[PDB]
Amino acid sequence: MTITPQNLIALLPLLIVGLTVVVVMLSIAWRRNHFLNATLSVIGLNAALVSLWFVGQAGAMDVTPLMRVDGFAMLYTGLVLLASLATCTFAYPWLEGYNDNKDEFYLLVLIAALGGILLANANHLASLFLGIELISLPLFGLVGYAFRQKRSLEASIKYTILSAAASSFLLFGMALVYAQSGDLSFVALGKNLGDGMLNEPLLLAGFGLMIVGLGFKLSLVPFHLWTPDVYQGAPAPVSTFLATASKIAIFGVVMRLFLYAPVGDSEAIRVVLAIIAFASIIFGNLMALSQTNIKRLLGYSSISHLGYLLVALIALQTGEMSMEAVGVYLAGYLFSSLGAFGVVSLMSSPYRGPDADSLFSYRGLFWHRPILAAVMTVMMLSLAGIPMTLGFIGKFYVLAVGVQAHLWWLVGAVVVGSAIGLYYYLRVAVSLYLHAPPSNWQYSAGGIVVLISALLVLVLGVWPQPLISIVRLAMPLM
Amino acid sequence: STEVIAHHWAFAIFLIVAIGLCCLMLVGGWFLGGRARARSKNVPFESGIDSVGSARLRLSAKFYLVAMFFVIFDVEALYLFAWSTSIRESGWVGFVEAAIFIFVLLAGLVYLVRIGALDWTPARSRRER
Amino acid sequence: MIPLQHGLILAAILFVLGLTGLVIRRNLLFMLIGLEIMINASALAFVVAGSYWGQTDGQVMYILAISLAAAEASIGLALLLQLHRRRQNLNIDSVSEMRG
Amino acid sequence: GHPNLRRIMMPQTWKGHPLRKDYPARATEFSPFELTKAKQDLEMEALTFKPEEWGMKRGTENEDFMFLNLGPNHPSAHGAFRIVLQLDGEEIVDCVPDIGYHHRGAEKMGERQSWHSYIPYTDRIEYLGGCVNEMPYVLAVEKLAGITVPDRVNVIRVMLSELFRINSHLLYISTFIQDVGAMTPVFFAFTDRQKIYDLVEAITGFRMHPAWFRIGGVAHDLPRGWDRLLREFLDWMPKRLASYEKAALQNTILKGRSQGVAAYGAKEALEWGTTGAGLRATGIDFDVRKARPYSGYENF
Amino acid sequence: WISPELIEILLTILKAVVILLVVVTCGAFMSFGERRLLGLFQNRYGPNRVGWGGSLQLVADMIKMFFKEDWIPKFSDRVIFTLAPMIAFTSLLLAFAIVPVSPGWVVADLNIGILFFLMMAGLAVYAVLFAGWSSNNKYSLLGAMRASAQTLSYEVFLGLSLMGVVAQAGSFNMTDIVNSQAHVWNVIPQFFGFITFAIAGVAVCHRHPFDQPEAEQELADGYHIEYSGMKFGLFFVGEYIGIVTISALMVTLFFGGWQGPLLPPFIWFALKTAFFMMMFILIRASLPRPRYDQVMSFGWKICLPLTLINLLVTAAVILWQA
Amino acid sequence: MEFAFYICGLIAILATLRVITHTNPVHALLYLIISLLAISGVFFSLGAYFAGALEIIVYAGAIMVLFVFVVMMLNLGGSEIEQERQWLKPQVWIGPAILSAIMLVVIVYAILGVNDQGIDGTPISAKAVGITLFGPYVLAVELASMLLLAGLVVAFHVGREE
Ligand SMILES: CCCCCCCCCCCCCCCCCC(=O)OC[C@H](COP(=O)(O)OCCN)OC(=O)CCCCCCCCCCCCCCCCC
Ligand SMILES: CCCCCCCCCCC1=C(C)C(=O)C(OC)=C(OC)C1=O
Ligand SMILES: CCCCCCCCCCCCCCCCCCCC
Ligand SMILES: CCCCCCCCCCCCCCCCCCCC
Repeated sequence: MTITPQNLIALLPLLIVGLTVVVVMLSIAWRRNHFLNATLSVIGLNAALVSLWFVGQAGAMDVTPLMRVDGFAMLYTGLVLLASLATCTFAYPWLEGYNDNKDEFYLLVLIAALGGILLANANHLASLFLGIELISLPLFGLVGYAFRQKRSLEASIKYTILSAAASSFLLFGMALVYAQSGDLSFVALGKNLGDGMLNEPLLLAGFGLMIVGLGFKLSLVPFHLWTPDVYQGAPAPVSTFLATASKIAIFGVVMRLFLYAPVGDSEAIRVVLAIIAFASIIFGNLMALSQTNIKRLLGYSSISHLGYLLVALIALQTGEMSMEAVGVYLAGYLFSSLGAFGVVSLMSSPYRGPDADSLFSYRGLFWHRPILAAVMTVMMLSLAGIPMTLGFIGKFYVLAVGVQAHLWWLVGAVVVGSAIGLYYYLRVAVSLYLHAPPSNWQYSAGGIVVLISALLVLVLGVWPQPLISIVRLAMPLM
Repeated sequence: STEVIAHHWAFAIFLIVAIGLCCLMLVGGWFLGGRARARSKNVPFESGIDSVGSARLRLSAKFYLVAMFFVIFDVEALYLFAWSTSIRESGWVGFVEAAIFIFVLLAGLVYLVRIGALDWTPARSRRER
Repeated sequence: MIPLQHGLILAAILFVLGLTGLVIRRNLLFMLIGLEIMINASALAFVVAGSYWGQTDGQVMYILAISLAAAEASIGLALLLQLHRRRQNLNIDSVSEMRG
Repeated sequence: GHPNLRRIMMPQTWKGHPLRKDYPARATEFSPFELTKAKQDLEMEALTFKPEEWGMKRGTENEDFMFLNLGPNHPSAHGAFRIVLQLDGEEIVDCVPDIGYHHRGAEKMGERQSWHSYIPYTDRIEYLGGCVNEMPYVLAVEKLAGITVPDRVNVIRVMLSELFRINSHLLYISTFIQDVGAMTPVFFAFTDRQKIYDLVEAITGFRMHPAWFRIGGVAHDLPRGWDRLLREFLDWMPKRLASYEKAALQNTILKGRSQGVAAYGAKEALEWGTTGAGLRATGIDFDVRKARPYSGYENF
Repeated sequence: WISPELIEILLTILKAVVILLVVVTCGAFMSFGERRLLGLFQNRYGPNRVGWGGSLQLVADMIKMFFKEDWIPKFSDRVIFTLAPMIAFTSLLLAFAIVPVSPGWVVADLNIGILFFLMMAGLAVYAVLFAGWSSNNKYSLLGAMRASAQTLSYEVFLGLSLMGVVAQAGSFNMTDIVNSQAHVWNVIPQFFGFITFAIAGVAVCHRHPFDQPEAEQELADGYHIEYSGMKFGLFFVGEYIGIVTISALMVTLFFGGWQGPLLPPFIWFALKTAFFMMMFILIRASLPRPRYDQVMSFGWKICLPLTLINLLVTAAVILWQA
Repeated sequence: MEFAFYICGLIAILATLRVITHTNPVHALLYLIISLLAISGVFFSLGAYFAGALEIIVYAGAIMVLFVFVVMMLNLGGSEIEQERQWLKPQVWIGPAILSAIMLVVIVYAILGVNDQGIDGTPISAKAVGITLFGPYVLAVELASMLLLAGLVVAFHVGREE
């Protein structure tokens, strides 16, 4: 099978993102202009987002031995492109706080966006590997973008060493899986077995090593300890991108890998994934109890929400409802993290020196900056799965999927973790309103983005039918 | 076949006699000729006068960025090594893809040249004035 | 006449050796050699896996693996440069400011 | 108010001041040179560069500077010159040029030798100058005595000075070309130096240290046939010079190694006492052969 | 041991040993020939007194180098110090071990070929690096750093300069390369590849003008100044077999190797290799040494894009005529 | 060829073990080059000639710049060696040694349970790898070039002096 102009049309966001990455690189080489480079990044990402329409008009196609494009890939492409656009929008005033060069940030942002597209359209072990590292490497760049800062350099070193080790683990597991199977496509990972002989120690150990690597990428326990350190160390737009786009992209490729492979029917993988989900939910919700820092609290929040997502993913083989639940909760998670980390980005922007403290001091935010406090408190209302918000719709979908396949331990863990999350989220929300002891249109653009996220959360919590409809329209190959 | 085994044996004997000749040459150099007994024999040569410190100090270098770019460009080079041996069977589609590859390489190199990378010369001379 | 199991065992041995050299060494450089050892062991396992089935896919995965190894070595070397310039010491146990 | 008042000719372990009248001049008056282990160690430690005495600031908070002794005995060091140079990587931070490894005490010899016997010592002051080194000494002595030399003496001394100037400039060009990296034209340049040496052997009787100029004239008269050798040299030179130019001095590699390297303006050439080629290259047209013409240089 | 297969294996082994002895003896004879040819280029004779024409000067130099005191410094790492001449002597010899000198006269008919040459160059850099670091000298340290920078400069584009010839032959085998030039020699279609490979191959052996590590004028002989005895002679012989290897490699990938119209094939190979050896002596004598920062700038900004453009043009020409 | 594979595996194991437990960085790099040459011998034994060729071509370039950083940073005489010696203590390495041992035991047990037919040692030329690399695996090449571009940009940004 070769490449056709129809396949060229179906690859439009990847082509647009790569071409505009080359464009912004050549613009950096031509002249160090910040506004023009960030602007070209914005039209590049928006051009990919509107070429999604032409991809949808094209149709689902198996474009490569590697790539398969359908509604699943289109939806996750749209989510990661929205996250990249928001990351640029919040990164702009923080970069006018930056004394050093500010142009490589957006270049790394759309290279990581290209990696997200590659993971979204991934239907191959090679493409999955390349997407993981094409997401990871610009995050190594962006976490240590402010290398003069202590915490940014420390988090960059930690994330680089840990993600290279996890890439080594995932590569070795992929090599063992390929040694057993002899083909690297997702659909052929366990096709030679039959009559109940789907379990074999080499394939199981290979998939366990990929489970280790991917659970590092989704902060699953016990590969979760990097998350608060990296989230606090990295800049606030970098924290936004790592919380949104990376988590959506690797969880989408994990959903793809566990749906199109025949290894999902194996009970041992399901049991160990249930154990990982239980541990992730309980540990992530418990560790954010006495946290006085917003970034580490949101890191443990990311751990707990990826545990909920894994709980939804476990019941994929029995029920035909788990995939749309995963999509709905991923959309709600994207909007929630975008709003929350956007408030962190606006209250962190501009970059007021590396040696000066970057403490948040969220207490009493309403009395001087009321709109950002309103967005932050509705964001914590959304993160706890409280009604009139999209997080409740995601939690309801996860609970219904768990009830459908009779996974009661996960349901109890969800309830307990939701109670602890209620405690610390609403403690933050009330502390927003207590008694504590700009002037540019890009800061206004970031305020518009967080206000749009808050209004979307409220509207889709009150009326969740359009989101469910557009998620069910993303109907991939059964 | 017979010729493959003959060439493998010839290559093995080539390596064996090469290392044997080198080791015998070193042994003959080491064992023939008298030694020396001098006060300042075991001093590193710094043009007749003693050193200020040692030769094992922390030497700076300006070649770090060029070293990393060398490794990256050698990996792109190995990709082109894989391409070049099968150009005829790849067809024109492979030519277009390798043209995109080399265009990304050229854009990266122009980016390196223009931003001040690959330019580590001291600001005093720089072959100016 | 070479079993695949012996090659996979060899790759696993070098993999755990690189992991041990990563964990027991607090020098950032020796961690970078450790990482290169694990990456090359995984690539070696891919090469044996491709050689067993007579496919070029293992060698393609090897090429991707060494591309990742080179890029990660360059980035880790730059981070090591920054750490040694801004702290004058290459101990990774001193990188512990963020906790709790 | 002087910043670093330290010895520059004599070593730091030296007692007495050599140019004072009570200090003896000859080494046979003093004890002979016995090199023992203790004296060798003391003089080797005295010659050791101590960076705190010049305020060198050895090392930095991040990475250490490394000190290099280029001379003495370096292929690029043209003589007994030692420079102590501080490097960060390849870049030079500061330089401490140490001289005194070539001191002969020629002024004390001027207080030791007679007027006539001091001419070989003046000749060896610059060993590529010869008669050019002889000329100011004998002219100053003729000023002291009240001697006006005839025209033929002036022409002979001008001719010998220009011959040795061509020899010195040939050696300088060959050493510059070799120091850039081209090792070929130095052999041909020394062949033209051999032609000049044949002419100078014919006239003065010696190759490189002629010791030929005298008070009020020269030692001998010109031998029968010097014009033939001068004609041969004047035919031999310009084609060889054009060959050297087209082979090395128009090379773009030599231009890259040479143009823009160690450039200074007229204020640096004036405040530092720079004369000769550097002063004329800075636009200051102060030549002694034109501004204050000596030895009948107005006739050329 | 009476079998046609075993006598064929023995004949191949004998041919490989003969090739090795001849190239080592030719490297030493061409050290002597460098002395004589530098004399010829610089309007003199050089050593012409030890025997007829100075032919026994090499034997006298060998006697002196064997009976010179082989000195290992106390401040040096002894194993690395002894190991560096071994690498310098052997890496370029194994690089030569793939060069086909005649039809039916080759040591190893590898399927990699010029890949093996790139491997041996990448292994040959460690001889200079280990000689610079091990000897524990500041001049040797600066020479090793300069050698590393020069190696960056040339090895960024050496293989890409060879990829034009690789693409034209369509294979990595040496005999396929020398058989693809049966009509036209590869210097005419690959000319930019030819000049870039000339620059990179002079930089392989660190010969002039790329003698940044062992610069006589700049660092006072550079990295091997603590090196003495037969180890320094091993450095010399290793660089001279390096020159022979690069010359024979240009003969094979740009001048048809052994292919010639009238003379026997080994005679044509010998004449072209000797012409390139003469060109090495001429390139030492003729033009001066540039600054290594400008050397690396020239190797990065000029040579590498030129090799990439030449590879693209060669691929387009090859696919046009298919 | 079987003996070559086994002896290269043994040399790689011993050299890696000497790498991970050495105090001299340059000696550790030398043992690393020995280990990578042994890995290349393993690659050349199995018929993957291109894999061993690139293992010696571009990894020797990679260990080269590691050597440049080692001489630029670490070498201070014995001061690096004693500082590394005080760091390594018996309990410190017997901590994770049992973890690596049990991990190796589990992985080996999982490996031994697979069906095998023996690697026939059929050589794979670089032409087939070129066909597959620029055929079915095109976007792997293109987005890997983008990956190398990203790594180059990050190396520029973080590695700068000022
Ligand atoms: C078997 C293998 C060997 C076979 C023997 C025959 C071939 C021998 C090949 C020898 C190659 C030598 C290459 C030397 C390259 C030197 C490059 C260099 O450093 O150039 C720098 C120099 C100054 O650069 P600049 O821009 O002024 O400085 C920037 C500072 N701000 O830049 C300049 O001065 C500008 C001019 C640069 C010229 C670069 C080299 C041109 C090509 C090589 C020379 C010709 C060789 C023979 C060609 C065929 C002749 C028939
Ligand atoms: C290369 C063989 C000799 C060629 C002819 C002489 C080359 C120029 C030598 C210049 C020089 C002089 C005069 C010189 O006096 C000197 O100091 C002792 C040097 O350093 C060793 C020199 O290099
Ligand atoms: C100056 C020539 C340098 C050559 C270096 C390589 C020589 C290797 C040894 C070759 C020996 C065999 C020569 C060919 C024999 C068969 C043909 C004979 C008639 C010409
Ligand atoms: C100052 C900080 C130092 C941190 C050193 C960390 C060393 C960790 C060593 C872990 C060893 C584990 C051995 C196996 C334990 C049992 C199996 C896992 C738990 C069930």
